[PDB]
Amino acid sequence: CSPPGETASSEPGTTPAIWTGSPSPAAPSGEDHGGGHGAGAAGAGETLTAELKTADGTSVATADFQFADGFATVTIETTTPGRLTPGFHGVHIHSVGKCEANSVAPTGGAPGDFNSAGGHFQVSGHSGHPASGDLSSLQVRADGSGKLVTTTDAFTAEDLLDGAKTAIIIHEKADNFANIPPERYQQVNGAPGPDQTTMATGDAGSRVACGVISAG
Amino acid sequence: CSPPGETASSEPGTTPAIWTGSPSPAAPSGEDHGGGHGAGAAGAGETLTAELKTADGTSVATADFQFADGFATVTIETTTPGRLTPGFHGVHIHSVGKCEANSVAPTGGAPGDFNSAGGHFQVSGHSGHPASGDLSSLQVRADGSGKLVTTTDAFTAEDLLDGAKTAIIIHEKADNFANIPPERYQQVNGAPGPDQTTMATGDAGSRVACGVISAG
Amino acid sequence: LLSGTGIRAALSGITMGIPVIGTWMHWALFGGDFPGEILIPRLYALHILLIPGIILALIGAHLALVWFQKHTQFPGPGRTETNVVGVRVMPVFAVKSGAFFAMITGVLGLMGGLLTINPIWNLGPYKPSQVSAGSQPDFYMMWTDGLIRLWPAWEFYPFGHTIPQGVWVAVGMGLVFALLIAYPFIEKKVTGDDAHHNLLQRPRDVPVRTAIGSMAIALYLLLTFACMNDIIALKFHISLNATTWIGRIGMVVLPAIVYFVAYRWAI
Amino acid sequence: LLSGTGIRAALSGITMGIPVIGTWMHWALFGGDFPGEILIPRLYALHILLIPG
Amino acid sequence: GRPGESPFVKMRPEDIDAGGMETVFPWRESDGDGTTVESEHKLTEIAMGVRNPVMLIRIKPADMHRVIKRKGQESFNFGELFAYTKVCSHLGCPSSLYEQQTYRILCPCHQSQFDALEFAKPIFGPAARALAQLPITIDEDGYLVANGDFVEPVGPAFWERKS
Amino acid sequence: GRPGESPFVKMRPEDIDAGGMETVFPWRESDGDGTTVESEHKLTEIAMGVRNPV
Amino acid sequence: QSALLRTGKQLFETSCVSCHGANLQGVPDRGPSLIGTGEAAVYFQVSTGRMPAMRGEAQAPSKPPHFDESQIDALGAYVQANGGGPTVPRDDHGAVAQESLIGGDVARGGDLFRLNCASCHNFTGKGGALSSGKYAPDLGDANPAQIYTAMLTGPQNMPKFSDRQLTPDEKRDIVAYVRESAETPSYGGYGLGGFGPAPEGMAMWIIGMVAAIGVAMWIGSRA
Ligand SMILES: CC(C)=CCC/C(C)=C/CC/C(C)=C/CC/C(C)=C/CC/C(C)=C/CC/C(C)=C/CC/C(C)=C/CC/C(C)=C/CC/C(C)=C/CC1=C(C)C(=O)c2ccccc2C1=O
Ligand SMILES: CCCCCCCCCCCCCCCC(=O)O[C@H](COC(=O)CCCCCCC[C@@H](C)CCCCCCCCC)COP(=O)(O)O[C@H]1[C@H](O)[C@H](O)[C@H](O)[C@@H](O)[C@@H]1O
Ligand SMILES: CCCCCCCCCCCCCCCC(=O)O[C@H](COC(=O)CCCCCCC[C@@H](C)CCCCCCCCC)COP(=O)(O)O[C@H]1[C@H](O)[C@H](O)[C@H](O)[C@@H](O)[C@@H]1O
Ligand code: HEC
Ligand code: HEC
Ligand SMILES: CCc1nc2ccc(Cl)cn2c1C(=O)NCc1ccc(N2CCC(c3ccc(OC(F)(F)F)cc3)CC2)cc1
Ligand SMILES: CCc1nc2ccc(Cl)cn2c1C(=O)NCc1ccc(N2CCC(c3ccc(OC(F)(F)F)cc3)CC2)cc1
Ligand code: FES
Repeated sequence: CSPPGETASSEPGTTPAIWTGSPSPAAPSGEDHGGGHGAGAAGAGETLTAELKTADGTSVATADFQFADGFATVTIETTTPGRLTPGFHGVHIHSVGKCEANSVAPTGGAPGDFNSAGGHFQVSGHSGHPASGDLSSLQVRADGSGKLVTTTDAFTAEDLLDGAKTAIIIHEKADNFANIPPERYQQVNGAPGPDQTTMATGDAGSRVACGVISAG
Repeated sequence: CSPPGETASSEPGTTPAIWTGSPSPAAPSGEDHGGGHGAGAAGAGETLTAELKTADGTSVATADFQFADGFATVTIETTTPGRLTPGFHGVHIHSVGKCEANSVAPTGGAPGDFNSAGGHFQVSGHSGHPASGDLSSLQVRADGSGKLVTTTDAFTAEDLLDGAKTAIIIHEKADNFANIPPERYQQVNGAPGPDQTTMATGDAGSRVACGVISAG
Repeated sequence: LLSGTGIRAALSGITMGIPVIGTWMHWALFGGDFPGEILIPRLYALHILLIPGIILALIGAHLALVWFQKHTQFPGPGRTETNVVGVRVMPVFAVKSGAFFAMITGVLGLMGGLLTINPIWNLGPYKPSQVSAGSQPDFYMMWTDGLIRLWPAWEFYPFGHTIPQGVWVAVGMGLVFALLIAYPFIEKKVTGDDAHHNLLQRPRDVPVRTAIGSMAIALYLLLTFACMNDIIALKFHISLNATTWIGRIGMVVLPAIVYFVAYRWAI
Repeated sequence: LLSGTGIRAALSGITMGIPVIGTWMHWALFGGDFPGEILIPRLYALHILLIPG
Repeated sequence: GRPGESPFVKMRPEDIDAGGMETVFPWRESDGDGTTVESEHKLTEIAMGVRNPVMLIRIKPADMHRVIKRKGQESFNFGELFAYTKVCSHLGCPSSLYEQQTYRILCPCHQSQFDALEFAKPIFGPAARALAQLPITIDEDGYLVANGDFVEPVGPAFWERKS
Repeated sequence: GRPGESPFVKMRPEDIDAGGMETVFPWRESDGDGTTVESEHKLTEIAMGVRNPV
Repeated sequence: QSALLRTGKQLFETSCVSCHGANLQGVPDRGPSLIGTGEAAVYFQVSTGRMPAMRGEAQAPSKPPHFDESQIDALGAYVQANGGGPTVPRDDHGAVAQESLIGGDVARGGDLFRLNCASCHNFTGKGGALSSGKYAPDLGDANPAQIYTAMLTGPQNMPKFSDRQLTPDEKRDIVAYVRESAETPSYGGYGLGGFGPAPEGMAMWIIGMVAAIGVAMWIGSRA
C-alpha cells in the first residue's frame, strides 16, 4: 500500500507571506508594560521620544520626554556629530508640532523651523514668564554633540499631549533673559525693562532644528 | 557526665557592635563596579548625582548626570513642591564645586550662590560662546517642580572631573541670550551688540540654587 | 515530614553517635551528610528488592523447616511426642488455609478502604526546619522511640571524644535482639532441657517463662506507649514530664510487678 | 542517547504501532507520550525486582 | 513560604516582638531571590541545610534579668534577641517548639526541653548538651546578621566532638 | 548548546547557506532564555519535545 | 465608644478584678497586666472562654465563652482604651471579620503553618503536648478570627507572632490553611485523628488483630 496523500506537481506555489502574529489573547494576556505614570491626558505612557530634523531633512538631535514618577525624565541625544557648531543653541518647547522648513502661524515673516503658534509652549493658563516652553542653551563643543539635562517641570505628561502637538526647537542663542540690569542697561527705546520678544520665549537667529515631541 | 564547657563565668558581656562586612574574595575575585563609560579621567563611572541646596540649606532640587553612550544623560528632580516660583530659572554649569551661601572668586561683590570662578563652566579651551557651561533652563509653573532636559554635550565625564569641581547653579530668569536683534534693539552704550556680561554665561537675579556636581 | 524527621533521628543521629565508625557509617549510608542525594534511592533498593528478598528466603527456610520438622502440637487425648494429630493437608487443611488467606485479605482491604493510613498529603515534603508534635514511627519502632525518650540523658565524654546518649539505644537494640535471637539457648542452658520436645507446653505450666514473657511484653508496651507519651499527654491530660517519669520508673518497676503477677497467675 | 533512541524506536514506535491498543499500550507503559516522566523508574522496578524475580 | 520567589528576606530586630520566636536561615547577598536558575538552587541548599535553621527568640525585657549566659557566649545575644540552633543536640531533630513565659525550647522527636533563659541547656529529656548559640548583631541598614559562626558544632554530637 | 542560558536563539534565512542543514525548535517569545526558573523549563520542555525538532 | 467603654468597665469590675488589678495591672502571682494586651488579646482569650479562668494551673483550658459577642467587644475596647494594643480584625460592617480572614493562598499558608504552627500543634492542626502540664489545643474549633488573634497575640507559651513576622497577608494565609485542614475530609477512609503512627497502630492492634485472631479461633480448634 501507498499513503493516500502523495504528490502534487500542479500549482507550483507562492512565496510565503510575511508573518504577522496576532496579539496574545486574554489567556497569555501578560506582556511587557509600556510604562506607568500619572498620565493626566489621553495616554502617553512612560516612554516618549522625539527626532530633531534640520532644514535639509538631516537629523540634528533626538529629543525625548516621558513621565516616570510624576516628574518627566528627558534626554536629547545628538543625531549627527557635525550637526552642531561649537556653540550654544537656544532650546525651546514649541506648541506647534510641525517642524516644517518654513511655516508661520500668523500673517508675517516665516522664520525657518518657526511653526510654533507664538513663543514657548507654556501651560494653558500660563501666558507670562518663561514656563516649561522656555529652554536654555544646548552646548556643543568642537565635537558637536548635545547631551545635558536640567529641572523644568512647569508642565507634565498630562500637558504634553495638548490639542496641538508640541515639539522641541533648537535656536542659535544662549539662555540670558535680559541679563543686563535695568539700572544701567537700556533698550533701543531707552526703557530699563527687557524686550517682550526675548521674554515670551527664547528668541535667536535661524532655528537650529525642530523635532515633533509626539513620539518622534 | 556533663559536657566540658558550660556556664556564664559571671561575665555580663557587651552589646554586639554594628556589623561591617568586607568585600567578597571567595565569591568575587575582584571588586565589582557599577556604571560603565569611557571616563577618560580619574574615574566617574556611569552614575553621578547632585543635590541642589538653598541659601539656608533647604533642598532646592537634586541634579544627576552620568555618561552612558558618549552623550551624557542628565536629569534634575524637584526637591521641594513650592521651592520654585512660578517663573523661569536659568540653569548653568559653574566651575566652582562649592555651594556656599555667598562666595566670590574675583575681587568684588559676592552674590548668593555665585562661587563660580567666572560665568559658565566651559571646556578648558572654550571661553567664547555658551559652551557646556550652559544647561537647560529651569521653568517653574504653579506646580513648582523641575523635570526637563536638553542637549548640552560640549563637556563629558572625562572633562567633568576637572581640577576644580563643577556644580549646577539655578538662576531666576528665562533663556533669551540677547534675543533683541541689533537691527531694532540697542544696548546702554548705543551699540547694537549685546552685553558681554550676558554673553559669557546666563546672568539673572540672585542665584536660585547651588548644587555640587561631584557625586552630590 | 514525619518519615523524614524519623530518618533524621534514627538513622542520622544514632549512626553518627556510634563511637568508632558512627560518623563513617553515617557517611556511607547517606553518601555524605544527612540530606545526601542518594538516600531515598538506596532505601528503595533495600526495601523493594534486597530486604524483601532476604525476608522471602528466610520465610522459605521457615516454612520448609515447619513442613519437614512437622508442626508441633499441644498435649491432648491421642497426642504424643511421636505423632501429629490433626487434618491431612489436602481435603481440610488446604481449604481452611486458603479461606483464612481470603479472609485476612478481606480484613486488610476493608482497613485499606475505611481506615486512613499515613495521610502523607497532610504531611508536607520533608524539610530540615519544619516539624510536627507527634513525630512517631510505626508501632513496631515505637519501642525504639520510647527507649530514646525514657533513657535519662546519660552521656560520656572520653579524651576529646563524645559518646552521645543515642548510642545507648543502639546497644539496647543489640541486647534486645541479642536476647531475642539467642533466647532458646539461654533457656536450655538455665533450665537444662536438652530433650527433643514435640508436645507444646501450656503457658501456665511454665510459670517462670510465662512470667518472663509477660515481663518482656510489659516492657515493650511501656516503651511503645512512652513513644506516644506526647499524644497520651495531649489527649489524656497528663503532664509530659509526668508521663516521661512514669515511663522511666516503669521500665524498672512495671516489669517486676508484671513478672510477679504473671508467675502467681500461672501457678 | 544510545539507549534512549533504542527506547524511542522499539518501546515507543512498535508499541504505538499495534493496531487495536497500540496507543493505549504506549500510554500505559509510558504513562503518557514517549518521554513520559515515569518511564525509567518503571523500567527500574521491572529490571531490579520484577523480571529478575 | 512564597511559591519559589524571594523565599528568604532580610530581617529586622523590630519584627520579633517580646516573647516571639522566628526561624531564620543564613541568607547571603549572593544567594538572591529565587527568580533565576543560579539562585533557587542556592536557596534550596539553604533550606535543605540540616544545621542551617536557627530560631531567634526575643526574650521579654521583664525576664531579661533571669538570663544566664554561657562562657564564650556572653555577647552572642543582641540586646534581647537570642539565636539558638533549631537542630536538637540529641539526634539532630529540629527543636522547633518554643514556650514563652517559661522559655522552654522543646524538641518533639523525643520531648527534650532546653532552658532558653539560661543558655539553651537541656533541663529535661534525653538531650545533654546545650543548643549552640549563634552570635548575632545588626549590620548597616539595621538588618539582623550573624556576628560570627557557632563556636561549637551544632548538629547532634558524634565521636569526634568536644575537644 | 550553551550551558543553560539562551539555549534557543532566533534564526534568520541567511544563516543557513546553500546545501546546509540546521536543527530548529519551536521557540516562543514567552519561552524566553533560560535564566529564570519559570524559563529553563519551557525551554527544557521544548528540548524534550519528542515531535518538536525540525 | 463611650457607652462601649462603660459596659466594658462594668463587666471587668465584676469578673476579673480579682486576677487583674482594678487598674488592669496584674495582681501578683494571680494574673498578668492587661495594659497593652490589646483588643485582639481580649477577644481571643474571652471568646474562647479561657479568661474567667477560675484556677491557676499549668495550662488554662478552653471552655464555653462566659460573655457574648457584644460583651467581648466591650471588654476588648475597655482594655484597648486602657493600655492600647492589637485590635481584632473587622470587616466593612464592623463585626469581627471571619470570612475575610481566609487567605487565598493555601500552599504558602501550608508552608507557613508547617514551619511555625506544626512545630507544636500538628501536621494537620491537631493538638500537641508541651513541657509540664501544657499542650497546644486542636485548631478545629477556632474560627478564622480566633486563629488570627491567637497568632497576633501569643496567649501563654505561644510565640507572639507580631504583624511584622506574619503580615496580615501571611496571617490570613495561615488561617485559610488551618480552616482547610480542619474541615477537609480525610481522603482514604475515617481519618484516625491526625496523628498517624499512634492511632494507626492502635487501630491495627484492635481491629485487624482482633479480627484475624477471632477468625483464626473460628477456623481453628481449641485444645
Ligand atoms: C510511659 C507511660 C505509659 C506513661 C503513662 C501514660 C499513660 C498510658 C497513662 C494512662 C492513660 C489513662 C488510662 C488515662 C485515663 C485516666 C486514668 C489514668 C485513670 C486511672 C487508670 C486506671 C488503672 C483505671 C482503672 C480502670 C482502667 C484500667 C482504666 C483504663 C482506661 C483506658 C484508657 C482504657 C483503654 C486503654 C487505651 C486505649 C489507652 C490509649 C492508648 C493509645 C496509644 C491510643 C492511641 C489513639 C489516639 C491517641 C487518638 O487520638 C485516636 C483517635 C481516633 C481513633 C483512634 C485513636 C487512637 O487509637
Ligand atoms: C502500661 C503502663 C502502666 C504504667 C507503668 C509505670 C508504673 C510506675 C508509675 C511510676 C509513677 C511515677 C510518678 C512520678 C512522675 C513524675 O515524676 O512527674 C511528676 C508528676 O507526678 C505525677 O503526676 C504522678 C503520676 C503517677 C501516676 C502513675 C499511675 C499509673 C497509670 C499510668 C496506670 C494505668 C495504665 C493503663 C494502661 C492501659 C493498657 C495498656 C495496654 C512531676 O512532674 P511535673 O509535671 O513536671 O511537676 C512540676 C514539678 O516538678 C515542679 O517542682 C513544680 O514546680 C511544678 O512546676 C510542676 O509542674
Ligand atoms: C474496619 C474499619 C471500620 C472503620 C469505620 C469507618 C468509619 C467511616 C466514617 C465516615 C467516613 C469518613 C469520615 C472522614 C472524616 C473523619 O475523620 O471523621 C471525623 C470523626 O473524627 C472523630 O472525632 C471521631 C468520632 C467518633 C466516631 C468514629 C470512631 C471510629 C473508631 C472507633 C474506629 C477506629 C478504631 C479505633 C479504636 C481505638 C480504640 C482503642 C481502644 C468526622 O468529623 P469531625 O468529628 O468533625 O472531625 C474533627 C474535625 O472536624 C476537626 O477539625 C478536627 O480538628 C478534629 O477535632 C476532628 O475530630
Ligand atoms: C483568674 C486568675 C483570671 C481571671 C478571672 C481573668 N484572668 Fe486574664 N489572665 C489570667 C492568667 C493566669 C493569664 C495568663 C495565662 C492565661 O491567659 O491563661 C491571663 C491573661 C490574660 C490575657 C492575655 C494577655 C496577652 O496574651 O497578652 C488577657 C487578654 C486577659 N487575661 C484578659 C482577661 C479578661 C478580659 C478577663 C475577664 C473576661 C480576665 N482576663 C479574667 C488570669 C485571669
Ligand atoms: C509551642 C509553641 C507554639 C507555636 C510555635 C505555635 N503555637 Fe499555637 N498554641 C500553642 C499553645 C501553648 C496554645 C494554647 C493557648 C492558650 O492556652 O491560651 C496555642 C493555641 C493556639 C490556637 C488557639 C486554638 C484554640 O482553640 O484555643 C490557635 C488557633 C493556634 N495556636 C494556632 C497557631 C498558629 C497559626 C501558629 C503558627 C503562627 C501557632 N499556633 C504556633 C503553642 C504554639
Ligand atoms: C531514633 C528513634 C526515633 N525517633 C523518631 C521520631 C520521629 C519518627 Cl517519624 C521516627 N523516630 C524514630 C524511629 O523511627 N527509630 C527507628 C530506628 C532506630 C534506630 C535504627 N538504627 C539502625 C542501626 C544503626 C546501627 C547500629 C549499630 C551498627 O553497628 C553494626 F550493626 F555492627 F554495624 C550499625 C548501625 C543505628 C540506627 C533504625 C531505625
Ligand atoms: C526497534 C528496533 C531498534 N532500533 C534501535 C536503535 C537503537 C537502539 Cl540502542 C536500539 N534499537 C532497537 C531495539 O533495541 N529493539 C528491541 C525491541 C524490539 C521490540 C520490542 N517490543 C516488544 C513487544 C511490545 C509488545 C507487542 C505486543 C504485545 O502483545 C502481547 F504480547 F500480546 F501483550 C506486547 C508487547 C512492543 C515492543 C522491544 C524491544
Ligand atoms: S531528637 Fe531532640 S531530644 Fe532526641
